[PDB]
Amino acid sequence: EVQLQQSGAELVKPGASVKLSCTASGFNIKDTYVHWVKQRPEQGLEWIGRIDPANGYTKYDPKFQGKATITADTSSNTAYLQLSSLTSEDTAVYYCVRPLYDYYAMDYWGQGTSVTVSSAKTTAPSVYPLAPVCTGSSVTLGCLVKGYFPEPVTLTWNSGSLSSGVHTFPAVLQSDLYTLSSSVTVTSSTWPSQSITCNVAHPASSTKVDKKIEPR
Amino acid sequence: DILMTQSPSSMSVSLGDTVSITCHASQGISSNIGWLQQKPGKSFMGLIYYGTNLVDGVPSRFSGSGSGADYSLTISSLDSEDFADYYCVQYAQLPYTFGGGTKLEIKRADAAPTVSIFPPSSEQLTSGGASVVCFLNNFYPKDINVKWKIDGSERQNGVLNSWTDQDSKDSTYSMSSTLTLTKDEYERHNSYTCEATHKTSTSPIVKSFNRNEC
Amino acid sequence: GPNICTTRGVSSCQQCLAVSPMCAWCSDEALPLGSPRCDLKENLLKDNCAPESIEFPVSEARVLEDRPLSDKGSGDSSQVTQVSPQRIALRLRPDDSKNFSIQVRQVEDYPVDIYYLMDLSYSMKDDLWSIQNLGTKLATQMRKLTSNLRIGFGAFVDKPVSPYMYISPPEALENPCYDMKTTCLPMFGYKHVLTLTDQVTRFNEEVKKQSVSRNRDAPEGGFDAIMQATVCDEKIGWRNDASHLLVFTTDAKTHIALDGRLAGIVQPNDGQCHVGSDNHYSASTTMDYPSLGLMTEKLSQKNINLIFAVTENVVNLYQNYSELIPGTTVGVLSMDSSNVLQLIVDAYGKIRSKVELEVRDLPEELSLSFNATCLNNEVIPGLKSCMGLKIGDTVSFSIEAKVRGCPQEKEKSFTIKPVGFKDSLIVQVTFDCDCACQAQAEPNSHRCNNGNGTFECGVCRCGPGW
Amino acid sequence: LNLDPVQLTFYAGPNGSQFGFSLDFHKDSHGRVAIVVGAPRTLGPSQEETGGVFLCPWRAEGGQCPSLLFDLRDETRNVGSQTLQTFKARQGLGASVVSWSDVIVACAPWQHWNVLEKTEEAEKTPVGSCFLAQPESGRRAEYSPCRGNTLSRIYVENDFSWDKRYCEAGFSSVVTQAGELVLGAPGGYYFLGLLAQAPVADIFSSYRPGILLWHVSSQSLSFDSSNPEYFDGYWGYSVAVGEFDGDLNTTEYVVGAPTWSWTLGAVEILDSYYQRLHRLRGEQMASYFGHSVAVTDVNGDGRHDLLVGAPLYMESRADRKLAEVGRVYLFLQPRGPHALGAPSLLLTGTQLYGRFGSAIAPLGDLDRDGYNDIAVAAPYGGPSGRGQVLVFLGQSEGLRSRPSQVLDSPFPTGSAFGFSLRGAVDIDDNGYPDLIVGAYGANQVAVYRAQPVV
Ligand SMILES: *[C@@H]1O[C@H](CO)[C@@H](O[C@@H]2O[C@H](CO)[C@@H](O[C@@H]3O[C@H](CO[C@H]4O[C@H](CO)[C@@H](O)[C@H](O)[C@@H]4O)[C@@H](O)[C@H](O[C@H]4O[C@H](CO)[C@@H](O)[C@H](O)[C@@H]4O)[C@@H]3O)[C@H](O)[C@H]2NC(C)=O)[C@H](O)[C@H]1NC(C)=O
Ligand SMILES: *[C@@H]1O[C@H](CO)[C@@H](O[C@@H]2O[C@H](CO)[C@@H](O)[C@H](O)[C@H]2NC(C)=O)[C@H](O)[C@H]1NC(C)=O
Ligand SMILES: N=C(N)c1ccc(C2=NO[C@H](CN3CCC(CC(=O)O)CC3)C2)cc1
Ligand SMILES: *[C@@H]1O[C@H](CO)[C@@H](O)[C@H](O)[C@H]1NC(C)=O
Ligand SMILES: [Ca+2]
Ligand SMILES: [Ca+2]
Ligand SMILES: [Ca+2]
Ligand SMILES: [Ca+2]
Ligand SMILES: [Mn+2]
Ligand SMILES: [Mn+2]
Ligand SMILES: [Mn+2]
Repeated sequence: EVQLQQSGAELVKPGASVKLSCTASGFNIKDTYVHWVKQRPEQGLEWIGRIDPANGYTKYDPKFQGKATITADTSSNTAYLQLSSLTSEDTAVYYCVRPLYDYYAMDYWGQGTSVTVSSAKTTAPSVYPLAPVCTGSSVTLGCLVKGYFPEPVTLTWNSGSLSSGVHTFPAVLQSDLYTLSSSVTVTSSTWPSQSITCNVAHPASSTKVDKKIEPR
Repeated sequence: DILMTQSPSSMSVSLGDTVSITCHASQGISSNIGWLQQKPGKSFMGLIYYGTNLVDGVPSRFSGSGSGADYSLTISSLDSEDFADYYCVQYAQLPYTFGGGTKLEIKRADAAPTVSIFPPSSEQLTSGGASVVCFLNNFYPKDINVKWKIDGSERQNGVLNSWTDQDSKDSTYSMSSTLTLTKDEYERHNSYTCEATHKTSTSPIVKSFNRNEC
Repeated sequence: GPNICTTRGVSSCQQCLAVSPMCAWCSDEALPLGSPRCDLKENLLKDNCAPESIEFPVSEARVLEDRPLSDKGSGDSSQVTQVSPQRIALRLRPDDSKNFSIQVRQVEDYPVDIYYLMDLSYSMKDDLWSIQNLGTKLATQMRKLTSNLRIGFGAFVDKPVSPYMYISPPEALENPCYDMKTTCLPMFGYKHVLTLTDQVTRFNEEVKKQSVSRNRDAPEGGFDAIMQATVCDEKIGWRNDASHLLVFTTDAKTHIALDGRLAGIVQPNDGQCHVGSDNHYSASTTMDYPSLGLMTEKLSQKNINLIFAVTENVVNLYQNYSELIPGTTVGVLSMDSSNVLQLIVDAYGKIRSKVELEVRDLPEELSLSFNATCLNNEVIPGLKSCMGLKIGDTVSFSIEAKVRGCPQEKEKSFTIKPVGFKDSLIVQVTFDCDCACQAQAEPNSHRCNNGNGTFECGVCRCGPGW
Repeated sequence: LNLDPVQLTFYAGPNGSQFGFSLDFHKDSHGRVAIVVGAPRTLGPSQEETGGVFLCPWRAEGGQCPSLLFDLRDETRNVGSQTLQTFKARQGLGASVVSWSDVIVACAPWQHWNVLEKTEEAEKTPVGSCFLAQPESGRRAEYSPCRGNTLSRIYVENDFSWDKRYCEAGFSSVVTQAGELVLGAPGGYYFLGLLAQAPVADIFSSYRPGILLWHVSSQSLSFDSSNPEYFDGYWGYSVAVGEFDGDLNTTEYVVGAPTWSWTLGAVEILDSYYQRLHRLRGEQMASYFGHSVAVTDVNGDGRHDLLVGAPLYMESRADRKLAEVGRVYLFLQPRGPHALGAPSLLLTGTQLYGRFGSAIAPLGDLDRDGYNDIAVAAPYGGPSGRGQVLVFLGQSEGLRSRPSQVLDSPFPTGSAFGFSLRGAVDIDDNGYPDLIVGAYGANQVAVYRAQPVV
């Protein structure tokens, strides 16, 4: 079966360089063209270029001429994508693509390699409990995870006990540092009758802080 | 380069519906177009190549058509797995170019959001910061506008918003808005408000508190 | 005493001569009853046999035409004698044998035709520049050997058809050298340029206007040109009484029969001439390359001495073809044809350094044997060919004909001709098996069983129907 | 021996179509035998020669045949900032035909192809192409493994290495019992010659119309070489398959290279990975040793034997004179893993220019004696030169040195009677294998029915 196994996520600094890989599984990389595609939430999908691993000839979108360098080694059955003079805009997911039958198609895709360019150092998060103000039948608490790097963080309530009725929102980059928040809703008879804790873990800095929500 | 205008940007539809995504090119490409699928939080899967030919393994409910500079992807009887992102790509000329994308979302009855405001914690204030959080949970449709007000006057500098994908259970959406100020600036004022503008109410849903007062 | 003539007990004059070439028959009437009629000619005269009634043929061999060998092949309207004698009369009785001789001379100052068939693919561009004076240079050297020299020129590339021919872009058809930085002629199979002529400056000026073409595959269609240069007698202009040298220059492999199927061509080569008024080979794109056997047939039919003047990178190849085409000569050509002049001269001397006899229309009952006298009077038994000869040398062969029994037809004729030579020896054979007394037989003779038999040669024979 | 030369069956096509240039037996899904016939000069839509194919139902009276239709329109695709082009004029569709299961494979070795990119091009060259059809279902597919999109300038830089532009794929064809189509391409790799193999099932499933350039991952092509012995050897002029290594799971390929090593000619036996197991060298230069190859066990030992035709072989005769007559070579496979030695038998033609050995067809067991037999064609043989087909019977020691039966051409001069042969199939269901003979010069096919031995 045709599978394109790419390298793991990279975490680098601006100005440096990185070299992603795309190893062929179940077929010879030399069989077809190998493309590289860049994906971003706002800008969408962009075609970087292609390579014929049988001969090494390449094509590029003139937008990526200079930064992108596509190579391939038939020995290791792998194709590579080198990126130079990295910038915050180079923060994107990168996919390697090959066609099925049509020589010029874009059918099979790798799982994608994540890239994050930042000067931020490994910083631990600053967990803050979010209690309501000094009434109804339903109560809502919260937990603010602010100023950590890099991603990700695992957030639970009462150590995975309280799972239903929870909304952990995606992280957001706030000045080279990430910020995350999560909410939870129960009945008024549950809180402050029962203790509710916000368990946050940041394996990067190896920190597992827990803050108990206290009323005002 | 060839511009690929894909429409619509999104559509709210239910199971069993027969929908159609379109893709318009800046010039003729003679069926040299492919269609792609990206399920939530996953990689891409090829659906169509050369305008109409199904990729091996793709169900027959998918189908491509069109000619010249106007093409279409049709899904007869939607499945629970078909709710995902869809992109068109032309390869008539180099460089290859993609469409903006189309997200298929689950349709449901409208629902007003559950607003909840949260003043800065004691731990954060002692450090020198102040963040007011405003949660807007479980609402439909996704279109919503949040507005922060300090002492009744709008504030736009220092707001940080975040949205969730369509929930698996109730097929709703949720939003988290956070206003971050300094400790000194937070104490220059008293009232703090977040206004929610949704199509479920002509009047904005207001939730606020007063500093010191509790 | 008794011998095979008497002890056989023959019944007639014809049966008597069939016993042995030494037997004789006496048709005399006054002959004793016990005395046999079939005996040696000495024994018959010993027994008072009338000399006129003795039937005893003798195998002989007398000349009819015996022109002297010519000292010079120059002059004359081809009244040159290369073989002597030219015609003899041969008489043979059953199971007997008679001998005769034949002389063959490589006559001096014999006219020569030289048709220069040249590869003009792109690698022969430097070769064209070196032979721009070949016509006059070749005339100077051949003048030492002959006074009647004619020369001509032809050119070939390959079959002008895909895949041999570049067919894209449209510019490539008018100029195959478009993708380079030069111009060359459109592709052509074979074209006749200059008919054989004694005006050698016509060769120089025609060559100076020639240019090369360009095709895709290394093997070339020279064998197509060899066939047309051979069978288009009138156009090339071969003379009847002259040595025919066909000089074939190339620096690459050659296409052979059945190669044309890669162009969609399956029709076998017909060995016929297809060069019209435009002087181009018209069947190039519709007829396959010729086979080695078909080339050999036409070369032998027109007395063409083919000369493979090729480069060292393909000498072994054409030396091996030369062994499958007898009478062919090979010489090593430089990469720019700068040595082609001496090559042609050496090939001409090597061509006329051999005399090889050949027999045509020999009857089944006749068998021949040959003894060669090459060099200085050195006899070589069982040989009908000489080698290592020079112009002006003369060899001779002793021939013995042995007839088996007596054939039905009493008068036949065959030919002894050297390979490539114009003249030949015609042997008019006559089988003397009958007796002269048979022409005056007595049918229904009243001497033979009351008219039930025939009386001939002094004996009684059973008539027809018995 | 027991072929009927009195009551023949004649099929015919259009005049000048070269109907009968190639033929084969075809069994439908119900086992009903028909005759597929190639006519490589049949007119197309533009009143221009494009070739054609005919599927003849079995009738003792013969006659006209319906057409097996294929697309004869030139194709053009503008994709990847390039322009792909196919040219079917004078492509020779039907220059080779072969049947396997309920599928027919008809090839056009001279179909041309070119790729335009701005001002540069790949050059308009005969890559060849094969057309596949399932007559009962109407399914159609194509296979053209030598098509490429590399521009002319690149080949010049790399010294024309791996140059498949002049393949002429489908020049010769054969299908293994497992269903793997093997194409001979004598012009591949700048006229060295190559072989292209791909499963029939994967050709159908990977083909879509209009793509022109598509991948067939399961395909396998032979390899280029820098050895001058292979230059202009036309490797793949003829092709055949058989069992020669002792491993019944592997299928071995037999390839003819009639101009190998400076027109010496050669035939090679390879495995499915194109690794050479044996090589038979020609006896005489320009004899075209390898023009035709045939595989069948003639001596009834279970081991496939090899027959090679050299139609231009010049026999040595009296007075140091040669005579082109043609020759066939018989190689018996030895017991176990051993090399094929010298020829076991030499069959030599008689008529000058007769081209004995131009075609060699296995007949199966014709006289039903337990030994497979063969037919050898001399398309210009016989006392008249009209053509002859000679039957040689198998025996415990190989083949009989003298023919058991001679079939004189019923057609006029120039019919090339015997240029194509095919046997070992019982078409009338009488228990005896029959012989079909093509005469493309007369645009006809003759069917010889085998009868009980007299
Ligand atoms: C033009 O024609 C000539 C004459 O045929 C060709 O030359 C022959 O080429 C073949 C193939 O290369 C040679 O065959 C080899 O012969 C060797 C023995 O030769 C001995 O005897 C000769 C007699 O003169 C000596 O000159 C020579 O030096 C040797 O002493 C064998 O040992 C070889 O066997 C090996 O190769 C074969 C495959 O070829 C294998 O099957 C064997 O197992 C082994 O590995 C081989 O048989 C032949 O000797 C050559 N003859 C001559 C006289 O040179 C030219 O090649 C040909 N040229 C062209 C362009 O057509
Ligand atoms: C060719 O030469 C041979 C040389 O031996 C001749 O053979 C001898 O001929 C003489 C002639 O008187 C005989 O007496 C000998 O008996 C022969 N010896 C043999 C045959 O061994 C032969 O006659 C010559 N033939 C011709 C045609 O010249
Ligand atoms: N796959 C290979 N190993 C291979 C084998 C042979 C060749 C070549 N051999 O032939 C060509 C050489 N060119 C022939 C035409 C000539 C011009 C002319 O003669 O008109 C110029 C030279 C290239 C290339 C690759
Ligand atoms: C025949 O041969 C003899 C010697 O055997 C010789 O003396 C004689 O001259 C020859 N005759 C002819 C006519 O050649
Ligand atoms: Ca095997
Ligand atoms: Ca056997
Ligand atoms: Ca038999
Ligand atoms: Ca039958
Ligand atoms: Mn050349
Ligand atoms: Mn030169
Ligand atoms: Mn050529």
